[PDB]
Amino acid sequence: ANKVIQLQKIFQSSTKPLWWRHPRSALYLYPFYAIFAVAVVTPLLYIPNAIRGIKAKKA
Amino acid sequence: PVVKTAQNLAEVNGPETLIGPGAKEGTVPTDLDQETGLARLELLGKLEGIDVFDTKPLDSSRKGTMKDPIIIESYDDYRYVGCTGSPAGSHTIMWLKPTVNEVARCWECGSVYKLNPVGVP
Amino acid sequence: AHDEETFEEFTARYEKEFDEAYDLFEVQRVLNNCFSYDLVPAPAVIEKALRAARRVNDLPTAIRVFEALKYKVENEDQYKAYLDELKDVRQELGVPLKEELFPS
Amino acid sequence: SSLPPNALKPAFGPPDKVAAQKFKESLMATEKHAKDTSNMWVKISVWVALPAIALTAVNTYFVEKEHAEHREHLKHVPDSEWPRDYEFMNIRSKPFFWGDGDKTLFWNPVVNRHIEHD
Amino acid sequence: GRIGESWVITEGRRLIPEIFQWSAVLSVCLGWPGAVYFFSKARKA
Amino acid sequence: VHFKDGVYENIPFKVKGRKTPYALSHFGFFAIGFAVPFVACYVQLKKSGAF
Amino acid sequence: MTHLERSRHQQHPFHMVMPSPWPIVVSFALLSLALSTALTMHGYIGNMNMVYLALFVLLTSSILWFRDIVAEATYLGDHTMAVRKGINLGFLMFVLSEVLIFAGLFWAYFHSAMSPDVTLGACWPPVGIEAVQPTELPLLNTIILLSSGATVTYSHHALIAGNRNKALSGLLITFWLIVIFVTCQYIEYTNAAFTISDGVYGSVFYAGTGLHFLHMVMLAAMLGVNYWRMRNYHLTAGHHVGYETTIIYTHVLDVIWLFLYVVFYWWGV
Amino acid sequence: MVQRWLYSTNAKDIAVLYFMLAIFSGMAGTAMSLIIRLELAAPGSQYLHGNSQLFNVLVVGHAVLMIFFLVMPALIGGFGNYLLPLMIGATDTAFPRINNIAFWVLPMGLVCLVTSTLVESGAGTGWTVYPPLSSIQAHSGPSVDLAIFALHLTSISSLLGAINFIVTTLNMRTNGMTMHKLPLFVWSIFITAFLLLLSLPVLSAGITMLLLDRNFNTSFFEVSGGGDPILYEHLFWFFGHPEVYILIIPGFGIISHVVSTYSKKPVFGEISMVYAMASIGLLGFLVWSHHMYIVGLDADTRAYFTSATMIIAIPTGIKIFSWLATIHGGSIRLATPMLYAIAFLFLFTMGGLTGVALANASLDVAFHDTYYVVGHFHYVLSMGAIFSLFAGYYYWSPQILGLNYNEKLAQIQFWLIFIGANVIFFPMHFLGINGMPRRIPDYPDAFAGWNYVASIGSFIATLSLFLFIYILYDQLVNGLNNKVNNKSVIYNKAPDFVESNTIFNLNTVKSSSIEFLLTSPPAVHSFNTPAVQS
Amino acid sequence: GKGDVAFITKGVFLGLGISFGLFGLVRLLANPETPKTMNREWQLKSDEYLKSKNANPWGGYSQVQSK
Ligand code: HEA
Ligand code: HEA
Ligand SMILES: [Cu+2]
Ligand SMILES: [Mg+2]
Ligand SMILES: [Zn+2]
Repeated sequence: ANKVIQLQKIFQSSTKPLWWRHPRSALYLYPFYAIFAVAVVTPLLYIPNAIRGIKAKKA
Repeated sequence: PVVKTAQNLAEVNGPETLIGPGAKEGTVPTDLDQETGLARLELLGKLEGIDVFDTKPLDSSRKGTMKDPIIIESYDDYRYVGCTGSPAGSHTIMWLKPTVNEVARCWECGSVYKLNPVGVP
Repeated sequence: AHDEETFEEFTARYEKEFDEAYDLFEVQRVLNNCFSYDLVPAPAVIEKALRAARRVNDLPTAIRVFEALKYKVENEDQYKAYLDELKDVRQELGVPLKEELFPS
Repeated sequence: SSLPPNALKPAFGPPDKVAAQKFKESLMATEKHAKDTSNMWVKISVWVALPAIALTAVNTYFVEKEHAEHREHLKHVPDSEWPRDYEFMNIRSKPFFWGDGDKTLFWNPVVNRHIEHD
Repeated sequence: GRIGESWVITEGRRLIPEIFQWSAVLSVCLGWPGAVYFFSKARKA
Repeated sequence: VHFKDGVYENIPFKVKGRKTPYALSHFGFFAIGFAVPFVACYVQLKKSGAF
Repeated sequence: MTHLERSRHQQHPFHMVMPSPWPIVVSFALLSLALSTALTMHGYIGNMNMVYLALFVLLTSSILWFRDIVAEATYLGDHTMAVRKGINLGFLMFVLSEVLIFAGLFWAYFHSAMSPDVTLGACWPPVGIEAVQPTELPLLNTIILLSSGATVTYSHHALIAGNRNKALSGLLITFWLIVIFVTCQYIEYTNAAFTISDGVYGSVFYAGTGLHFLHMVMLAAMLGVNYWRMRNYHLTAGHHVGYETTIIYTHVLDVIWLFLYVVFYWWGV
Repeated sequence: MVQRWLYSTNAKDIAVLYFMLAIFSGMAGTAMSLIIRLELAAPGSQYLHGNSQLFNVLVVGHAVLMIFFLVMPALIGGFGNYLLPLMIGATDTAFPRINNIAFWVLPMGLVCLVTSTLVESGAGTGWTVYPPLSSIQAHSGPSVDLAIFALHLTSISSLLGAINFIVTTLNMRTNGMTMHKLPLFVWSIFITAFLLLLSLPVLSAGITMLLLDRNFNTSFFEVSGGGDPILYEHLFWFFGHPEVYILIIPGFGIISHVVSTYSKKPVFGEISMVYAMASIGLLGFLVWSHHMYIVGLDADTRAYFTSATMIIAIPTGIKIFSWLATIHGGSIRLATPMLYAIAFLFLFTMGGLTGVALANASLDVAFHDTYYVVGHFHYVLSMGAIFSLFAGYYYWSPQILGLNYNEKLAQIQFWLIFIGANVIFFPMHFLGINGMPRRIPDYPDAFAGWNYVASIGSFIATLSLFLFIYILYDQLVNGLNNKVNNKSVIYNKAPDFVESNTIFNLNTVKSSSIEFLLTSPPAVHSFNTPAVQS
Repeated sequence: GKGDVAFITKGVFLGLGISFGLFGLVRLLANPETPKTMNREWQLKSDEYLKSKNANPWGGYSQVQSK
């Protein structure tokens, strides 16, 4: 709703990096950091279970 | 404090003057209204008549040696210049580095290059 | 000019290019660009090169002409029949050769 | 703070080239031609595209009703009356890791039965 | 050339000693399998 | 921010000002690089036969 | 102007990008996705929950990357005409790489079709497999792409012109037009006589049409993003490179669909 | 420092990281080559007792690791990322995050390739990973899936680098670079980046077809079910020949530059040389099935392909003739990259001649999957791309790293790798024409001599790389002392004959490209202002 | 300069000797037993069998290669 020059006046006039410069950019990056850390550290505990060859407990 | 928005290229005063006014509620935005920064600078220049980022192959009309050099311009203390003869393609391209305190002599063409270093650091 | 250069156009172009030099960089530059061609230049070129090295007033580029020429020529009979053609210029200009200057 | 003497001198030359002003006046010609060629293309759309979509829609409704009544015909078929079909049909190298083992993504349980060879 | 030792002789003198050392470096850049076969037990050493 | 330039500020290794010698890191890098196929061979030779 | 306020700028038109943490995160997510979908295909982990969250973290990292690029393109304002021509040529070369994947799929279809094996009954389509007739639902979802192209090109030429109510109407109806395409394509998939395992015909047929299916759902996401930033006044009248990008993409998707449709539904039955 | 090496969208600090993974993976791949040639040294089950599956895993690891993680990074990624913006005057490349994600999706392909060789004994197929050898019936496990996910990731990395390179030398050139004025390495990286995005889509399509007929029950190459495994041979080698032309064309560019600058002469006909290189690029797609002369093609299409591979052979010939012409008549200063450039010509002409011996579809029936083929490609790939890689490093790293190496150690490293790699791959030709097949753990003990000679050579070729590692260390901790204390060579271009020393100190570097005018280690914003040229 | 061609050929021959010695003491730890058909006593029977059926008649057919 024609809110581009106010966002430009905010985005030029700060010192913080670009992916942290928005007002509502706290709701987009903290849960992302949490779920990304979980989602990328989690197969590195299943890889020695695969190297040992022990499969899952399914059915 | 008080800031106007540089109607053409004469009134720019840094990166706080290239903002411009926003569009209205119904009209599509034109590029003169909303574009900011370096793109706005290039647009304002091209609407005035000039174009910034002056790209041009250098003058290889005359040879020029130490009585009157070939004067090149740079906003820094050095500018890499690739000489290619007294015509445009005489000998193969030899790269010289003329700086603020030393002229650059070609050794195959023989021409010399000297700066007027604009600077303002 | 990628068209070939005949010998008379070669010697006239380079005589008018040795006449114009004023610094030392210019004399050594046009001397290198004259010697790094395919032919060996006639002594009408090289006595003018000796005068152009005399105008800048430095000696060893009026000796390395002779050693670069000894590297240029195909034997030493061409070198001796060459050097007796530049005898008196070498005399009144007073430059030496290499083999008598550095005996080894 | 001791500007070099090349500071307040100009930097770009004569700013009245006819090339860039005719560029700025061609910026009106592109907008006028766009206002012509969008009206032309929206007439192309509402005259050409929509009747073709309507005729293809009534054709596909008729034959989709035919395929729907055919699928309701082959609903109630007992499974051993389904024909024993060939070697390339219904290959199972390894079982599928999701589901029971014999089920793809869009596996319709009516038109794609696994016969299990009587 | 015109006056001097002839070009045939003054380039034969330059190149005729080069042919033998070219043959040496090619006979030892491709002929070392012969030298390694010569000492093995397949040649009833 | 333009990162400052030097002769040793172009590489990820710190070389001059350390606590350990540089030969430790520089040869341990290629030690683990040269010993990843050996540990592959060991984990493959304990899974099938002996070693 | 003054040298003093000319040397306070970029001195060359090209982009100088500040150090951004979205190659490293999306590369982490790509590694986790590859290993988890290599690990769950053999029953090492129990469910598809982990490949689900790996695909989701890849999707949300890449949409944060596109958030960073729309903020840098229209807020910080660096995309001048040289950078605009650069990203235009880069997208052209990327789509030239995508159509070669489609050409590899067409090579697979042609090689197993025009020289049919002796286990298919030596006839294309093979025995028993009731092929899809090209005139019922394929005709609707091959005329709907032409109508989508016509309305997206008048929405483009109304965006250049100056009216907003037309350039928005064309984008809204091309979004709903191609999502109607996608839904009737799924309707075509969910009642078809052959699956992806039923012979080589179903395999290469579903491979080609499913790759085009995923390509147009990615196009629909791209066009939804473009409609959002057309409603929120980001798109100008002369700096819409992120919209010319998607109309080039949808027109080449239309022509590769007609190639796929002709030789997958007329010649191949 | 985290924002300068982990986020780091600057094309100078990405190339160093490319080179670090390159030297790491090349060390791993040559450890695998040492283990292979150490086990093949004598008949009977050596060091790995029995266990032919482990040898298959080791040979696919050596092949695919050293191709897609040493040669392609250290030629395309590292050298293009450092030099392609630095020769055409761009401040650095276009799409900078794209060539950051290309580098950062390389080593995850590396770690999944490493962990593919541990689970369920392992992927053994060779680097040309074929069905039905790799389908789920004859090869069960999650190993080859990770082994081809590595190829998916490396494929994605190289394509993103290709789009990056193409746009960054099609738009951001400097003020005077016309469409034909670029140095020849820029043209090589140009044409290689075209062949990447014109070739590897077909590769990734074929290998994801292999993945989804492994695990998703489809039937692309499962033959009882409709498919055929010949379609994979077509779809693989359509990339497989453009892949090695991609790997060798920047080698031609590097060798052109070093023989141009170490003989004080421009290259003989640069326009005809770049026309020959571009025609090699646009012609390398039409000969993709010279690796498939045996499988059952017709004699007519075999006649076409054995006609067309010789017209592939001719412009490489005119390139080597132009190289002989541009080193003829020079003033050759035999330093250590010029030695590698001189050795590359002979050691690649030898492999190309045995390649056109292979190229006859008549003659390929006596030589296919036979150690003659190994002798050919371990000439033109190994000696070719890596002698050009060494002539790239020993020529460019005094300018990039800013630390001068040791010279006599560089020459003993060159002579050790030259001798100790010429003694490996030359008995492979005799093993080939005597009848030894490929990929055997070991062999019938007739030809028991040439394998022993090749194995006594591979230790020399490994010891030379250990000395190269010590050259890297001696360069990194004794750079300034090798500048000062007269152990190195300082000026790569010698002063001319009639030029004085006081006149050489005026014009120090007589270059023809930009790279030797930037200071040692160059500034992070080198071209603040554009670099003009006429 | 100044006899460094002598230093580099000394380094080359020293590297050849070092790699030869390390290949020897790596070769020393390989495997104790040979395949039984490697000594000359098996090879004489294995090429007597060849000359019984005149294989490789004009070229080489004798296999011994062992001391
Ligand atoms: C990149 C290509 C490449 C290179 C260089 C090599 C080099 C070597 N290879 Fe080979 N090889 C292949 C790719 C390569 N190979 C392929 C594709 C196959 C086919 C597999 C199949 O079909 O199954 C194969 C097969 C193959 C065989 C045949 C086995 C068989 O199939 O039966 C053998 C046997 O000796 C072997 C071992 C070796 C050894 C000991 C080297 C030695 O030369 C290694 C020594 C190399 C160096 C010392 C180079 C320097 C290293 C550096 C790291 C320098 C760093 C410098 C910079 C980064 C600038 N590999
Ligand atoms: C780096 C990539 C690369 C390059 C550049 C080459 C170069 C060539 N190769 Fe090679 N080749 C491979 C990669 C490469 N090869 C690989 C990876 C394999 C094994 C694949 C597998 O696993 O099966 C292989 C094996 C291979 C095969 C497959 C045989 C088989 O497996 O059955 C063939 C078939 O034609 C071939 C031929 C050629 C020819 C004619 C050239 C030519 O391009 C060479 C050109 C050079 C010259 C011709 C010499 C210089 C020219 C002159 C001196 C002028 C005079 C010359 C003439 C008049 C001819 N080589
Ligand atoms: Cu090939
Ligand atoms: Mg084969
Ligand atoms: Zn010049």
